[PDB]
Amino acid sequence: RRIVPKLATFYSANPNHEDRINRLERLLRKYIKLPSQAPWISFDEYALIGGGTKLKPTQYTQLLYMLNKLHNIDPQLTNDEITSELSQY
Amino acid sequence: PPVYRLPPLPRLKVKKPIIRQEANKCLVLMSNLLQCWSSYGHMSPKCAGLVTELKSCTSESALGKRKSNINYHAARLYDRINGKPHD
Amino acid sequence: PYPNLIPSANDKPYSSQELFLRQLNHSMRTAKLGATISKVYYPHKDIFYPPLPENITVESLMSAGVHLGQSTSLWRSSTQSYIYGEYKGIHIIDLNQTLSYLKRAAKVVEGVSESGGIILFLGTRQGQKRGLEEAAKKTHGYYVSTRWIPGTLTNSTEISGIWEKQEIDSNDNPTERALSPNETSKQVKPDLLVVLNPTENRNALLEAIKSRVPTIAIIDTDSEPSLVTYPIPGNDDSLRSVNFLLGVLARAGQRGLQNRLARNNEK
Amino acid sequence: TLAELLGRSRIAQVANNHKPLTYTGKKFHPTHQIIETKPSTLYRQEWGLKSAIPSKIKSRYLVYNDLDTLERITTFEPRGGTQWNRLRFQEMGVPIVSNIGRQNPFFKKFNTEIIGTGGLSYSLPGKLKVIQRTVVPGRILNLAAIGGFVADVVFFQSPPSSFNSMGDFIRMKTFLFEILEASMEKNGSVSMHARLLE
Amino acid sequence: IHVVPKLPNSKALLQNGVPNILSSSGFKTVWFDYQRYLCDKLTLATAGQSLESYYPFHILLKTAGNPLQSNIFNLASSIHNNHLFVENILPSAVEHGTNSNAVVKTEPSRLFLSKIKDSFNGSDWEVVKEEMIYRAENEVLGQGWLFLVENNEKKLFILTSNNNGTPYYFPRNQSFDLNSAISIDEFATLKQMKELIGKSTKLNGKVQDWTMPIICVNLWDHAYLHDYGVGNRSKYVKNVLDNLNWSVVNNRIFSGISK
Amino acid sequence: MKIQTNAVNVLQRTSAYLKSGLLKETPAWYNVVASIPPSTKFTREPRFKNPSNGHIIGKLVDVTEQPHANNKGLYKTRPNSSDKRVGVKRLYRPPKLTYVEDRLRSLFYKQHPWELSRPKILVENEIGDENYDWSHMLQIGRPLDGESVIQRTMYLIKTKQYGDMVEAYDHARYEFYALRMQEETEQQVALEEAEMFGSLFGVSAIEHGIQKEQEVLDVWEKKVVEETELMAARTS
Amino acid sequence: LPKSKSADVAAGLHKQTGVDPDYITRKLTMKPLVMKRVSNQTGKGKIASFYALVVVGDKNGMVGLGEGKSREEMSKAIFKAHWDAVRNLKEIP
Amino acid sequence: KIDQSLSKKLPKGTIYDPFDFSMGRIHLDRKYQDIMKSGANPLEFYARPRILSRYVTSTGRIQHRDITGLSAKNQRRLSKAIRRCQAIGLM
Repeated sequence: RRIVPKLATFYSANPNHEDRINRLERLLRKYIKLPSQAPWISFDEYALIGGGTKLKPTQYTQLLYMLNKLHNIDPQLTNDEITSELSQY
Repeated sequence: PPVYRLPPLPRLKVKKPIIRQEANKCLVLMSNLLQCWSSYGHMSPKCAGLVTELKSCTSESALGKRKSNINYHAARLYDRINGKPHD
Repeated sequence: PYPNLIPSANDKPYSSQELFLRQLNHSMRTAKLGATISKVYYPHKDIFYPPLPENITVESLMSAGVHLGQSTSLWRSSTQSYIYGEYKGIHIIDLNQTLSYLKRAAKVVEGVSESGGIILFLGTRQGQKRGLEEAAKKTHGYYVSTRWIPGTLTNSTEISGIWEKQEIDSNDNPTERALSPNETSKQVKPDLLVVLNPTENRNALLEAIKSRVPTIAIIDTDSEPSLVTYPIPGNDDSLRSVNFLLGVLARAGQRGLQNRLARNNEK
Repeated sequence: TLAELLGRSRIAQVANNHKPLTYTGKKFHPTHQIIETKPSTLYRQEWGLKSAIPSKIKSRYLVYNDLDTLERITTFEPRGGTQWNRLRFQEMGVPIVSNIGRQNPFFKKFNTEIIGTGGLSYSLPGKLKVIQRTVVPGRILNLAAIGGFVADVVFFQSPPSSFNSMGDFIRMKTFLFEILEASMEKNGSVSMHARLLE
Repeated sequence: IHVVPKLPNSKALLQNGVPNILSSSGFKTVWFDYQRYLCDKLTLATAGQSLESYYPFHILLKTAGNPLQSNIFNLASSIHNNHLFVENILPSAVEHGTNSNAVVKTEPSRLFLSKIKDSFNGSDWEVVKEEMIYRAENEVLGQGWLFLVENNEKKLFILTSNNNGTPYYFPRNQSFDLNSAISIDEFATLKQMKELIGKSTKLNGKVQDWTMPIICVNLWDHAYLHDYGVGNRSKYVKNVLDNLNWSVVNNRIFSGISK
Repeated sequence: MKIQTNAVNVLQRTSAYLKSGLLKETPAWYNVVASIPPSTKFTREPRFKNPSNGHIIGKLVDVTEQPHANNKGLYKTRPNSSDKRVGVKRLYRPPKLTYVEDRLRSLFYKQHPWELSRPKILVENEIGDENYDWSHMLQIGRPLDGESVIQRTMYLIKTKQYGDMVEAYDHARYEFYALRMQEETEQQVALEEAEMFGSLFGVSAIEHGIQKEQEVLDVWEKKVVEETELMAARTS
Repeated sequence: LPKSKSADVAAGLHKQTGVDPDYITRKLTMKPLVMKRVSNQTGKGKIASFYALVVVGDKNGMVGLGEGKSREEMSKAIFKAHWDAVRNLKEIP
Repeated sequence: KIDQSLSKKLPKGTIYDPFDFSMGRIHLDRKYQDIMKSGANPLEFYARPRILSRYVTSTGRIQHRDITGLSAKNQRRLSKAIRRCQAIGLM
């Protein structure tokens, strides 16, 4: 066996946050064609799961942007996978 | 013809980048009084049609009124614009 | 795959929530079989279906822009050996050499990947966030898209001990076993740090040299062909180029990864 | 050969030109060749130049003079758009006398002078689209810019009220003009005549 | 460059062909020459032009405005229409079982039965077959195609496709024969269209009409003049309309759900 | 920087640690950079011939290799200044890739500036599969451009169908015009015909030419609303 | 649940650089060379410090000169210096 | 009726653009706004006080090579011709 980092972003500055963003980005690409037509976790709340002390405002704003756009997908066309990913936040 | 490369500098910021804001609008108003008081005497029979303006300029605030973002533009586009040799 | 669907009904005019699914069926199925554009490069390519190390050619590089160099005004003289001549104030690279350099480079990745190698492709110019991510996707390698936290390698047990480490097997199967505090608290050195924009990531290059870690980069007509183990003459600027070169290295890595995950099957 | 490859390179297919990217001088003929990019490359931020074009650019058409320069950037103006003017000449459908076309329709060792239509026209002069042309709307300068080409406005009688109606927005107002005709002075300049329908 | 798409088991077509419809011949002056001629003509038009990276069907739609590009567009549509045409006239025999397919062709599919019923007000599809011939004979003065067309109004109607009209973009279906003077009532449709599209694209949006075509029958000279003949223009339509592989038509109707 | 040592010398460095005890387990990569040793020479290798103009870089005209008094009616015998100015840097100096075709390119574009205005597919697609028979100024894949005219004049000067470069180019220049002339008619035909065959058009070249222009007028009109007026107060 | 100076010096680098602990604690000798007391004129009072060059090497074929510095204790800087040297070991031909 | 500083008047000869018809453009232009300069021994005009009268701040003053912008040699010979003309009665 081998001891190895879990996240592919491990070596980056804030790896956990980057990983979290990547899943949302993947979802957006997948459902990029789906037509578009609030209570998101706080910065501090996000930090505890995300980067912690290494979480920056810009990163949080980006995360919010990613979530909001995904949420905006017309409720009728939305998927189960998307909703599961958004459930966290 | 045109050509004037510079020598490397700590940074190419700008001094007080002058954005320009009109002179205390009041300062112009008070000035015109003394630009129509020198002649015609104090409270000129004409300045009635002037002090009318310097009134509220004071009132609540005797001084009716008691930026730029080029330094970062410079800080970010100098290590690129400066034609430094390689390294 | 449409749980939220209410097939309009009978007289209801085509529901505009599913009308689109008709266009989706109109695509994957009928699509445009009548006339199909061929012999045409797409930015979609390279990053996904790349040339195997042996399939490369000078023309493929010239097309991908792995030749156009920096200006005949910013040339670190340290490459009169990799330059092929000047054109339009640009120093065209001797791609003939680039090929030899890319050939060898790819070889290192495959061999490294065939040895549980920990590759960590690094690039910071805008656009590589995907090409790189996808590059490590294939070789089960690791990647960094933003700026390289100075200290990642040397000052590791400080910059990178918060992140967790997973015990992987020879088929890269998470062992799903506990890693002791001290065990998970040490150094996870990379065994082949690929750099895609050497011009401005030395902090990593210099660190790896002092980290006894082999490096592989994409030198230009300005980058110094010396701070790296395997220099690969190329064009650092354009991303089609980098994505071509990275792609070749990526697939070289994949083949090894494949060959390695195959020995395990024998037993 | 390395050179053979470059000798056919699209980069070299485009000739060099250091003409200013502002050219305050009166303009008649284009100065540089616009570089067209498939929307794909635009998202890939690829333009085939020495350095990638900044995402700030959202056009698919740009003009470049220096693949790259000392300032470590490529000198390009994303405002390359002649594609519109010339096409509008086709939208205007009017041919150029081109002096006399002895033998060859454009006639003329090197045809540097009197180059010809200048790629502004490759159609038989006479055709029936002329049917009184197609009264193309133009922006009266006082002269009227029709399809990006100024044409002197002419009328049966001078209509001051028409100019008064647009006031100082004479150029802002666009009036259909039965183009009388156009011509390419040897300096590659098109001179045309308009028909103010007022 | 583009590549004329290989026909299912063209092996037979090379000397054999589509039963009844045509032996070899035909496609020799169509798929294996006409199609290429304009496929190349487009590939030659696409040269140096983004319009190419994308399938010409995408271009066909793309080349909607800027009518100055119509030259390429008309040809483009013809390219698209023809393959749809070949698909309708595709023998597309089923494989496996080794023995030659027994052509148990599913005729008017179940869904198709109701589709036409509503489309032509409780009328039989086969009834439409000759009605179609009636329409085509009285809706063409030269070149064109025939086209069953499903609409957002699920009326699976049929459109008077001409020369190389856009079976999708209503504003460019090429139905009115501007050459043959039309009754003021068609002009009313013209007036509407002038207004209808005038405001649709007015917000950067060519009428988003999901007018999806269904059954294509080329009416170009190559279609009939090439072999069947002149007065046989209708007669050629006859055998074609007599039998159409439904597998494709079955999959030319948004009949089910997906994601 | 300066040709560094601790970059291409990692195996040498690790080997030592591996033989002593500073390391216990070899860095996996160890073997790879052994199998594929790192090019260490960083020599400014010299050049001998220009890859393009076929010129030679490395010769001197010994005087004996000459006997005709120069145009300047004069038999030169003693070697001249430049002819003794050690030109070693020239060998290392990368030579200019001069191409007469490039001159023809500029020449054609100067004579036909609208060709530059014409969109060109500078983006090069797999240049490998591009063998093109250029006896005709048209090719499948490659679009029409002044570049085609240039690659065309080559046959007429290589195959020698015509004579000198000037005459050759012109022969194809008229060849180009024709293709362009026919295209112009084709362009109009699409519309005219389509125009006279059930065709509606949302916006034409004249329409973008007016809408965008009128849009601009929105800004200018509002702008002068401040400038002209502000001056009245600025001067009254 | 949780030369000796050298034992730590090594452990830290083991957890960090990857050098093997045993080699550092049993097959090296740190012999200080210069142990001075430099100082800085901070405004908050002349501050002193302890520069130290402690050469550690295996008397077989590997030497490394490491420097160091503290403001608390000279031995503290020596520990740091053992570190900078075990870190900078180099084979002497 | 309108002020000058707000209305480009491209001649018909040119190619007007949608932007070209804008104020931005006007500002832009402003920002980017000679037989001696041709190559005639400027000194030969040691007399002709007419020709030399040109490159002169109209105050018996020659101009720094920021305005004149004539070739170093051309400007220095022009300056010498002006100085020589001072000696040659006229100017």
